[PDB]
This record gives sequence, structure tokens and C-alpha cells, in this order.
Amino acid sequence: MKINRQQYAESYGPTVGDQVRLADTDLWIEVEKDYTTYGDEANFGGGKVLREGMGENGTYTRTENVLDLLLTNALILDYTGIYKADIGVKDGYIVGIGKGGNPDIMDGVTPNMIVGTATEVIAAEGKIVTAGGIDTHVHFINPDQVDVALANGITTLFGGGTGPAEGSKATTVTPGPWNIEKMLKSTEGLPINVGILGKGHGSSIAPIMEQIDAGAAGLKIHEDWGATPASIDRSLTVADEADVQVAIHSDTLNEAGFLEDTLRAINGRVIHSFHVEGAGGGHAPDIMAMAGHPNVLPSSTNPTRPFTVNTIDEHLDMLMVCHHLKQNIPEDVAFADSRIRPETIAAEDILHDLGIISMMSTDALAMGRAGEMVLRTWQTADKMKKQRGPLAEEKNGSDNFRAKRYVSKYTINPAIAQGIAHEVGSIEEGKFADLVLWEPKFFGVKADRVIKGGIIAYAQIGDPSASIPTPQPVMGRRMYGTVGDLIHDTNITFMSKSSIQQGVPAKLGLKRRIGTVKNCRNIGKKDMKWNDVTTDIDINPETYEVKVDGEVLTCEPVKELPMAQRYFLF
Amino acid sequence: MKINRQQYAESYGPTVGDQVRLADTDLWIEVEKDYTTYGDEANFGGGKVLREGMGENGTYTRTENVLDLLLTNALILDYTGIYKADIGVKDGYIVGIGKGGNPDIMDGVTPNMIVGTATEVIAAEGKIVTAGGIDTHVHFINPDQVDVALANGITTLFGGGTGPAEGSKATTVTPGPWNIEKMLKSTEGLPINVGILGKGHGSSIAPIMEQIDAGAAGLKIHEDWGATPASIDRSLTVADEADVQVAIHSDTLNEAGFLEDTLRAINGRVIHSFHVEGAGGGHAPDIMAMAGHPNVLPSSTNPTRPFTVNTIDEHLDMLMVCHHLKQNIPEDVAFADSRIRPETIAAEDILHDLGIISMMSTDALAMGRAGEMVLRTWQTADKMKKQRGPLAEEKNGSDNFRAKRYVSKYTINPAIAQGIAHEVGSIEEGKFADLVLWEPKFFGVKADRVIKGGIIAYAQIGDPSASIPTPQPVMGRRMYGTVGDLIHDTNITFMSKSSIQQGVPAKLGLKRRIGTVKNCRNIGKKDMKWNDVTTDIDINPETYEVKVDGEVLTCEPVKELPMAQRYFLF
Amino acid sequence: NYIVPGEYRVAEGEIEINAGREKTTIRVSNTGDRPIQVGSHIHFVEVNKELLFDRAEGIGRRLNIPSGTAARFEPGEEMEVELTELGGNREVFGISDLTNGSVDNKELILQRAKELGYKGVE
Amino acid sequence: MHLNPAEKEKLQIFLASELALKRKARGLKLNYPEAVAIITSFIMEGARDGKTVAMLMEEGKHVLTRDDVMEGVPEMIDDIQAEATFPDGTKLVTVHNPIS
Amino acid sequence: MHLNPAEKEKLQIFLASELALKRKARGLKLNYPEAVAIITSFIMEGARDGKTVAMLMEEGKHVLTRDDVMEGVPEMIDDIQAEATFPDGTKLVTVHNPIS
Amino acid sequence: MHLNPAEKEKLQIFLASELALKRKARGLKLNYPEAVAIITSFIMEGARDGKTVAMLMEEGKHVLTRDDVMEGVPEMIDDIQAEATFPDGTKLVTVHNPIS
Ligand SMILES: [Ag+]
Ligand SMILES: [Ag+]
Ligand SMILES: [Ag+]
Ligand SMILES: [Ag+]
Ligand code: NI
Ligand code: NI
Ligand code: NI
Ligand code: NI
Ligand SMILES: [O-]
Ligand SMILES: [O-]
Repeated sequence: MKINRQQYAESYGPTVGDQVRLADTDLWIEVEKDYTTYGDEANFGGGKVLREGMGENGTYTRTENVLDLLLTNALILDYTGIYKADIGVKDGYIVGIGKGGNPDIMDGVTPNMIVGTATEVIAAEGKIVTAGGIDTHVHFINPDQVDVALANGITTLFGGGTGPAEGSKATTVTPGPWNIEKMLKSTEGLPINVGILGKGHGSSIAPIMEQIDAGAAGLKIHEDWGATPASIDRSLTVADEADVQVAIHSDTLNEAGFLEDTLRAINGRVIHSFHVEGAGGGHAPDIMAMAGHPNVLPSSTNPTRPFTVNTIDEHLDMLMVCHHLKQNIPEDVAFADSRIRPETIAAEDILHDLGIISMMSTDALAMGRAGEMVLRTWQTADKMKKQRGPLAEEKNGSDNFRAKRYVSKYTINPAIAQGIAHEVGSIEEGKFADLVLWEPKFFGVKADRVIKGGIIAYAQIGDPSASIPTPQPVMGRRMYGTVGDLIHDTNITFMSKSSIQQGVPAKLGLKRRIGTVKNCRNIGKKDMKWNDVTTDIDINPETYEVKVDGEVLTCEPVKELPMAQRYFLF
Repeated sequence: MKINRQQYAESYGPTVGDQVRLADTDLWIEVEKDYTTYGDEANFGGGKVLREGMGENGTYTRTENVLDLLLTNALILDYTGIYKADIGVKDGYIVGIGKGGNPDIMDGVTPNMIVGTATEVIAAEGKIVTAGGIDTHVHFINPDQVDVALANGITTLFGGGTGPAEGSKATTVTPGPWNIEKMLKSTEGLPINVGILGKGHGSSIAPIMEQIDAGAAGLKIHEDWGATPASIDRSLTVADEADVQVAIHSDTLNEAGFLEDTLRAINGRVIHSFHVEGAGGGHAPDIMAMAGHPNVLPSSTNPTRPFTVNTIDEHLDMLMVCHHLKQNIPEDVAFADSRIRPETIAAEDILHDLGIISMMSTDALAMGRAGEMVLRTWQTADKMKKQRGPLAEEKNGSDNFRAKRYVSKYTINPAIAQGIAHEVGSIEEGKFADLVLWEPKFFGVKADRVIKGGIIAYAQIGDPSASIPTPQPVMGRRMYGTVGDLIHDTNITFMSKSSIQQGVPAKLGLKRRIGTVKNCRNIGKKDMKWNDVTTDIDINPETYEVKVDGEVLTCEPVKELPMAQRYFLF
Repeated sequence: NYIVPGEYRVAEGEIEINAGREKTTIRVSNTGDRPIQVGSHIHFVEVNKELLFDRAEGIGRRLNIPSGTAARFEPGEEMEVELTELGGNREVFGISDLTNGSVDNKELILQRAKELGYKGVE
Repeated sequence: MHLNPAEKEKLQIFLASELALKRKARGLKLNYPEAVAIITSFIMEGARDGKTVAMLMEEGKHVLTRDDVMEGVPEMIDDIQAEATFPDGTKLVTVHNPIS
Repeated sequence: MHLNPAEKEKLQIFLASELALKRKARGLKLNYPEAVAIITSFIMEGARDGKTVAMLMEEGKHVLTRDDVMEGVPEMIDDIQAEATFPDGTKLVTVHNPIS
Repeated sequence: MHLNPAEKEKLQIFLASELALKRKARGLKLNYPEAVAIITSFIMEGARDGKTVAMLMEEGKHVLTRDDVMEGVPEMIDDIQAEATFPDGTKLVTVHNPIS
């Protein structure tokens, strides 16, 4: 017997060669392969296959190759591929990607993906499944920002802050041992993974290092604390010793050096360049040239993403508000004009498309939007397809190459840069089960369900008083993963090796999973998946035009975006 | 170079001799002195002074005179003064009031107020900073009452209750060892300081005392439990032994004695007289005469504050509702008329202005408003300036004398009365960093940010999904200080010495900071800052007119108040 | 008596900044092609290499401008600025690493400046 | 806006009152929460208008009559209480037996 | 509907604006939170209509004048900021000194 | 009022529907959450009016047509479900494919 491809896709999700539109963009992803055995698909429900003696094994205890959770029929979109598989989870980790069910009676069952008495089922047929997003530019300013992040599919927040204190409102910095300890305890109640950055500033080692020993997971150099040659150098010396990442927002004012001076202080050491385009901060006007170097892991923040007709008017004024600039101070006007530049924002779109900026991130509540990292990544990919066409590397009319390049910017690459990709950042066996289900119509806009350590943490779901959960109002809501003590088992606090060795978690009574930051010092641009391009970026000091390989990079701003007014109530 | 005073005040907040209007009242406070060195003001931001090698020291580790938090350029309003200073916080305590920065390059830096790598910055230029309010008449009836209190700048709640049980709905009483234990555990989740009062009733010592050993921080004598001579005497004997405060709501009905009988049972012992005016409860009609005695620490509750055209109509009916009075029972009508009296409410305004009632408090959810202690203190001060003129003691057209007298009523004096002023109640070195920032336009109406143990607990802040935190809707919200385990480190549970010595915190698993109640038995009226007046208060039994020094105290009710319809949505 | 909630009534007079400290006027030129903006409290000798001025004259000093403001140098721009003396212990650490000690060590600071190419060392 | 907790809550009352008035305008006899919402919002808007507590104690008794509400509703409502900001600050209004 | 947290919050602004407009329609001088609500909701509905950031920066300065609001309110409002979904995605609008 | 949790939540739907109807009245093609809000509130007010489940299953298919909504919205909405209190208690209404 045969099933036509339309009915097949409707019942089990798409299979090899089928394409799916991402939300209301022009972007199409194509199923590259499928782990199933046709006819033995797993599914759960009345009269379905995952039943005792049938697709569910009735013999094996949990320890014997049986899963805690099976996601059936997922369309995975990941830097490792776009393909169809069941996903098996056990002890909060992805243990099997392949084909789940019962080897009693089914062909092709992955040996450790048995559905048994211990197995919960989530139906992913017709959904796209990605890794949870990793946002490495977070200011901890308002706890309400966490659900905002979860609702757009972000599962890890790396950054700094103590709430709406001015230091935190400008910089991703939790400064010193006591603030770091206080925020580690606060983190106990935040239903998302967290890593905390200390203040990357000082001219002696000890005041900086003690933050790492206290529990920081990295450092932030910020111009507002003095992004001087000395602060840059000491932070990097601390980081090379402690094996943690350093983020930088460089000296916009060029006060103590120009871009080449900052690069000289970095001296070939590994560093994460934040909002590398520079509207968000950095050496005026040429900071974006950072993204060409082999030792720089470059990220954008999200409000310049992508370049639109409102962008410049919005940003000139945003900068005036943020900096308290006055229009009758010519130096303030010159400053704003040297900082907000259509030439570099237009080129930023293209550098993303070329794999020269490796990462996205939000800049949540300081100069960026907590719930729009994923949203704006896809809007950029869509604009670039419209203006530059399908990339050379593409085939069969699909956008798979661009999709992997772009999904990498907010999943695997920030994890690699931060030294946490052994735990999070991709759908691979042996990594933590942070998973986001998306209806394709809502892809990148509003997550269906967010799984944190193998338990749903957040879901778009309806009336809790109803007979079924789908009646209105359907809204984003915290789920059982966030409640009680389960918040501890479903989330990770990332910390430096030295704070872990020194017993800071026991000292502070932290009950969350503790993740180890590591392997951050021996990586470079070459390690950014699908975004590994190094090149001489020239930024003209007079006109601000951006050149790469002798060619000016420019594109037009668009009047309209997908993933916008079709979806949002405000 | 010189800066004109207008621009100076706009950039750094006001300096010596400048005045600031309190909200939309007629009240002006004047900067009495300033700890800065002109030209070395600390400020934080892009290109500002608190940067490494400059105003921020890059050498010192946290232990070496470096702060966890600096509030820059605060205008302090406190019983100790109205003046300009930086405020330094470390380990959750105010450690330095003076001048913060870097002694490398700045003159006049207070030696323990170094801004270093460990230092967070809150900009207080252009803000008024006060101690958090101490509300000593709280009924614990509805947990929603906590944010209400925080939003009007209250940081400590002393009182009693088990939720909306009738006992708690009428009386600030958590009765007996088990209820007290249960509320101590409940307190673990309340983001505000708390002290719990037991039932000040019994004719044997042990049933009363066991509440103190169980963890109560004081006692409440309430007529609804029998404010008899015996209950009064036993409670005071218990309190003199345990070193805790007793609050009293006396026998309104004069059932077992008149005012002189209650005073005889008190026998010169120290006692806190609640809603001393008497609309809130007490010997009819003359309870307010309590406020003249040297052993009485007198407070008002807030709904009579201040006397307005709606007050009497509102209160007659409020009393009917609260007491379930019937208009066709002449005894109920006589009762209400003997209890709700314009003569004593008008005099109450004046006694506050004269420093004869020492304290405010709310009577939250039983007969008073959780979020209006601070609000109504200033409305009273403003009405008294309008009707009585600037006080004799004032100079230079400022209202500093009245401002210190009034700010004392809800900060330092309730702390002193409760035996907790070693920890809270004022901005002084060595006290817990409970601090409220106010924009002057909102002063006393809606707090900008509430700092609890050195971390922001509550803030008026905007859209958590926005690029910056100021876009709408700006509303009061719990901050990171309230989240996770940080709620334990930022708040104090006040308890009796005996319960502390007996290990009640470990017995119950309390993780909050434990504060010790002490020095409550050896104080009197003379110990109330700026409100220390003792005098013979005469209350005419026939007409209810109040005399002090041979002079009738009366004023008119006002039709309109400041800090009202300009501000509130409802 | 229109009421502006929370308004100031500032006292008369003017505030003198950095009172009693020696002032020095010098000329400074941005020889680079990108703008340089210098804050009130950076040790003046340690500013961007491409600012050309008598480097010796920046030692132990900073801009005599209100705390938290800046002097801006457009590409190619030369202008005069006024300096004031550093206070406190008169020591500078970090920044560009030219001092790391007392500001009195003028030769050592100049020698470091000259070897690293801070313009204007005599 | 600087909304405090009560401001946020009391917006709900206004909304419920708008909902109830629409239901009344299309000819429905109102139920218990509808009736309460209507009178409550009336009191709060009366305070915003600058009426006195005394005025609203009278008026609140004539906002709805028994023929506006379902059978039993008049007897279910003993009183309706609301606090709002008058020109002289927050005061409590109680309307006793609002619907005969 | 799939409301996210901001969608839920910003419904409140619209509601507060409706409340304020009713108060204005019956002749009240508006207070601080009313005025802010009105201009905020104007900006957000302007974005929904497809106006540009630049247009709303101009228009927002003429939604209310000093004779619409209580004494002092103009001076209490330095600016009003709002983010909303334009045809080209979320953008920030700030209206500076909305009420002279 | 004694609002229970569902009563509190469902006030939001009515509010979102009022917002959407204003946007439609000024000539906007409605988006996904607007369209859902409108039909949902229709169902709930229909139940309050005393219509039957069967009636609302029919009517809900004619509240909005494709020319009322943006491109793609009809196809995004497979059904709209709502529970409300009918004269015979809470019942579930599902309107299938509300917008062709
Ligand atoms: Ag800024
Ligand atoms: Ag900014
Ligand atoms: Ag009563
Ligand atoms: Ag009462
Ligand atoms: Ni930045
Ligand atoms: Ni940032
Ligand atoms: Ni009482
Ligand atoms: Ni009471
Ligand atoms: O940033
Ligand atoms: O009371």
C-alpha cells in the first residue's frame, strides 16, 4: 500500500524532499533525510502505535534502553542538518536521535530509544524543532524579561546586571564577589539557563580574578567602565588563566586608542565582540572591522537587525534617549552621526549573509529586545534572500544552506563562544534537552513549547478552566518545569572551573544544575559553524562605506518585514 | 571655570542652599550641606568619571575599602539631616555616607568609599533618597498587600495575622506558638522586612510568654481579645522580661475602665499607643490624651490623615461597615458618634505638627491603607503649612524643620519604638541598606526604586520586551532582589532574643537574615526624634474639644489635597 | 505660583570646579582620521597616541571641565583645551599603562610614551 | 504611567463595567458580577469627577433597578464598596442595598 | 491568539487610554497617568496603522495640549516612549515634550 | 464581583476584541490575533445572550470574511475554541475554519 506525499506529510510531518515555508517569509527548508522506517512511524493517542505490546515495549525497566521522553516525528533544524527523526531524552539529556519504538515488532529502532513504561510522549509531527536559543548579550534589569525571552525560544541567558541599577542598565556586568553571589542566589528562581559576567576592568589582576573565583562565568569589558588598554589586557590575562570568555564593547570615543589600539591590547587573544556593527557601541566609525579577524568571535545585537526604513530615525532618537544627548550641543549631534550609520547597518545585513558575523544576541533592556533575537535572525535571512537571491551553495530551490548558517547564529555559535557548547546550543546526543517546538506558521515568532532539561518550561496554551487546553485565551505561560523544586533540575547555572572547584555552589546553597565553562581560549572565527569567514574589512573613515574584497557592501532598507504585523497584537 | 547653579543642579542634583519642591505640595526642602568636592563629582556612563584609572580605582580588591554599591549624588532626607552625599553600601549595609570615587586622583574621597572593580552604581543625582518606611501597624490579611506597601516606599512590616481570618482582620495578632511558626515560614516568601506580634492577652504569664519564645517580636493588646487590666499588665510584665514592644488598642467601650484605668494598669511601663486619635479604636472619647505621657510612644493610623471634607462621612460609614452597626439600634448610633469625632481628628493634625504624636502607620486592611503611610504624612505636613504657616523653628523660607519632624514619623521613630533602630529606620552608617529613591515630582507618591539589603527589590519600570526599560507601560514591579534565594539575603525577620537564643530560626529552617529586637523597655517619648513633646492633653467629655496649654486645638478640613488626583489613575 | 511638581528653586551664584588647583592651557591636534572625545578624568598624558600635544604638559593633569563632560576632537582638528591638576594621592594606574605609580615620575612616563608612539614627547 | 498595584487591578473593574453596559444595552437582564461591576465603576468615576462620598452614597442606589437585573440579584447584593482617589485623597464609598 | 508577555501588558495601555478619553469627553482636565496613557496608545495604534516613526514623533506632540490636562502635568512629562510593531517590525517611538 | 481565574482571563479576550473592532472600523485589514479575538468574544457574548452551541457553530463562520483580514490569516486559523457560561452551564464551542 502507498500513501500520497500530501497525506503522509499531514499525518507524520514532511519527509525526504518535502519543503516547508518558515512562517510567512520566502524561506523554505527541505527535509534532507529521515530516520524512520515507513509504516513503523511512532505516534501516540487512542488506537495509535505507542501502546503496550505494540510500539511501546512492555518488558524493559527504565535503565534498560528505555526513554523518559520521546519527541515523535520532529523536523529538526540545526547546524548539524535539516532532517526528520524522533528525539529521545533521558535524565534531562538528549540520548538518541533516530527512530523510537519497540524492537519487539518494529524495524529500525535505535537501540537506546525504546518507548517503555517510563516513557512520556510529545508529538512533534508537523512541528519544527530547534535547540533553545543562547543569548549571550543579556542585561539583568527586570525579571519580567525572562518570559519575554522564553516566548521567542531563548533558553540560556548569559550577561550581567543586578536589576535596574545604572551600571546594569548600561553594561552586562555583575560587579565583584558580593553582587555575583547575590545574583547567583537570585538565579535560583529564574526559569532559564544563566551565566553571569563580572566587570572586565582594573589594572591589577586580583580585583578582576576574584570575580571569577566568586562564580562569574566570564567578563565584560565596557567603555562605560573604561575600555582602556589596561582593562582589556588584564581581563584577557584573567580569562586565559580561568578559561572563560571575555565580551567587549570598545571605546566608541576613541579616547585612549582607535580600533588598531584595542586590537593591539587584545594581542591575538580570543575575544567576543558584542554589537560588532557598532550602533550598540564601539570605536567610531570602524568597529565592525573586528569581524574580519581570526581571534574575534563577532556578534550583532538585534535592533539593527535587519536594515529597515524606520531603523535610522528610530536609532538616532534611541541613542539620544539612552545617552541623554542634547540637540543643541554640537558635540552630541556629531557623536550621534559618527555612531548611527546607514552604511554600516546596511553592510551588517550582508556580513551576516556572508558568514562574517557569526552570532546574534539581544542586548536585552539596554539597547535591544529580549524576545526578538530569533525573530530578527529570520527576518534578516529573508531580506537577504529577497535582495541577494539564493546563495551559491544552495540546491533544489531550498534555502537549507542559509537556514543552517542563520540558525547557527543564535544556537551553536554563542554556546561555542561562551565555552558551554558541551552542554547546550544544538540538537545532538549527549547535550542537555533544551528544545523548542514551533508550528511552522509561527516559526521564529512565537514558540509552541519550550522544553528545559527534558520538561516543558513554557507553552502557548489556553483556558486553564476549559475541558481541553486549546480554547481561548491561548497565551505564553510557565509550565510545571518552572514550579517548585523542578526549576532546579531543569536549568543550569554556568560557572567558572575555579568557583566550582572552590565549592561556591555548596557555599551559597545553589540547587540548580551546575555547568562548567571551558574551552574558550583555544577557539577562533574558524570554530563558528557556517560562519567562519575571516577577511580584511575596510571601513572608509570619511564616507563610512564598508568594503570586503575590493567591493562596497550595500543594500537598501525594506519598508516591510515578514514575522511582523500578521502576528502581533501590538 | 564656573557652572551656573541651574545647570549644576540639572547635572548633579541640587547643592547647598538649593531648594526642591516635594511633589506638588507647598513644601520645600533645602540642601543643608554637601560632601562633594566641586569638580570631582562621581557619575557613571559613557565617557563619565567612574571608569578604570579615573573615578574608578583599578588596584583594590573588594576587601580593601571598595564598595559593593555607590549611590551617586543623593539628596538625603532623613531625621539626621537634609543634605547631599554619595551613599556607599557593602555586605547589604550602609558603610559610608560622604564622597565616593578614587583617591588615586580625586580629592576628598571618604577612605572606605572607593569605587573599584566590585562596585555597582546607582545614579541618584536629581533624586531624593530616604530610609525605607517602617510600618508598625500591619495586619497580615492578603499577601497582595506587600507590593502595595513597597510601591509607596515601605520596607518593614511589623504586625500580625494569619491571612483573612476574623481574628487577623480585626487585630495585628498572630496567636500562639503554632500560628507564629507558620507565619515565620510564610515570611520566607514575603519580599519585605517582617516582625510578628503575638496576642497580648491572658491572666497567667506562660500562655503569653510562649509566643515570645516561639518567635514573636512583640505583642498587641486589642480590645477585641479583652483589653482588660489583667491582659495589659501581664503583657507588659512579659515585655519587660523579653525586651520587646507592646502595642495597644484600648477598651473603647470603657467596659472595665476608663483611660485612667488603662494608664494605671500600664503603671509607667513603656507602651506603643496605636491609632492614638481613636477613630481606629480606643477609650471613648479621650484616648488621644495617651499622647501626652512620657511612657507612651504614640502613633496614628492613616485614614484620619489628614482631616478632609470627606473624612467624617467616610469614617462614620466605614465604622458601620467594619463593626456591622445597625442604624436602627440607638446604642450603635451612640457608639459611632462617641468614636468618630471631628474635634479629635482636627486636633490630631495639629498634634502631629507639634511633635506630640510621634509616629505614622497604616492599619493595613483592617482600618487603614497599606500604601499610604508615606503619602498621607506629607499631605498632613502640607495642610499644616497652609493652615498654621511655617513653624517658628524654620529658616530661609525652607520647610526643613517640618520635613525632618515628619519624615521621622514613618522612618526612625517606629524603628526606635519597636527595638529595631540598630538595623533599620534611617540613612546612617552601620544600618541595613533599605533605601528608597524618589523623583521629586513623585516624592511620597510613588517610589522610583526600593533597595532592600543593597539590592533593588521593587521599581517603577517599563516594557520588559523593549530596547530600553523606560517605554510604556511603566508600572511597579518586583526586581531581582525578590527572586530565588536572594529574597533571603535582602530581608530581615525580626525576632525576640529568647526565640533567637532558643534556635527557632534553625528549628524552622528560616533562611532570611534574623534581626534581634532589643532596647524597647528603657525608652520613652523623649526618645522620639523631633517628636518628643510631653504635655497635659485635655479632652472635654461633653464637647470633645482638645486642649493643650489652655488652648483649644482645632483646624478646618480641606476640600483638596496635593499627591492625589494629579497622580492616580483611580 | 503655578506648581511644577518637584521643581528646583536653586540658590544664587555659581559653582567653581577644581577650585584652588593650577590651570594650564595647551594646544592639541587630532592627527588621526576618526574623531576622538576625551573625558574629564582621564590622565591627560595617556590619551590616544594620535593626539599631538606637548605630552609632558599632560602629566599629573586632566581636563578642567565639569565632572562627566568631554572635549571633542574631530579628525584633523586642532584646538586649545584647559587642564587642571589631578588631586588625591596623585597616582595613576592602568588606563594606557604609562604611569602605574606617582605622577611625579615624569621621565619614566615620557620614556614609556615615546617608546609606544604617543605623539608629542619632546 | 507609574501604575501601582491598585491602579492595575481597578482597570479591570472599569473593563468589566464596559462589558456589562454593552450587555445591558442589548437588552439583557444583568447578573451578579455585571451589576457589581457597573455600580463599582460608577463610584470610582464619580470620585474622579469630584463628587463627594455623600453624593455617591445616594446616587449609587439609583444606578440599577430590579428590572435591570436577574431574579435574586437585588437580594444577593447587600452593599458595594469601593475606594477611589477623590480631590481630597483616597476615601471609601459604601453603597448600601444598591438595587431595590 | 498566542499572546506573548508584551501583548498582554500593552492591552492595559489601550484600556487606560479608553478610560482617559471617556474622562476627557465628559469635560475633565486629565491627570498624569491619563495623559501618558492617551499619547502612548496613540503611538501604538499609529504604528498599527502603518505610520512611520518620524510621523508619530511629530503627531504625538499634538494629541493633547495644556488646556486638556491639569496644572503641572505638561511639565511632569518629559517624553513618552513606546515600542510597537510597525510594518517593518518593532521600533521605538519617543515623543519629546508631548504637551506644551 | 468574586472573579475566578477564568473570569479574570476572559476579560482580556473582550478587551482584545474591542481593540480589533476599532482597528477594523478605521479600515485596517485584521491580523491573526485580532481576528481570533473578534470571533472568540463573539462566541462568548453569544453564550451570554443565550444562543445554543449549534447556533454559534454556524454564526461564528460569518463574523469575518477573507476581505476583512490580512493575506494568509484565513489559512492560519483552523478553528477557534471558546468555553462560556450558557443558560445550561459552561459548554465548549468550536468554530471550524471560521474565515473562508
Ligand atoms: Ag547610550
Ligand atoms: Ag544605548
Ligand atoms: Ag469595627
Ligand atoms: Ag474598624
Ligand atoms: Ni554595549
Ligand atoms: Ni549591552
Ligand atoms: Ni486597632
Ligand atoms: Ni489595626
Ligand atoms: O550594549
Ligand atoms: O486597628
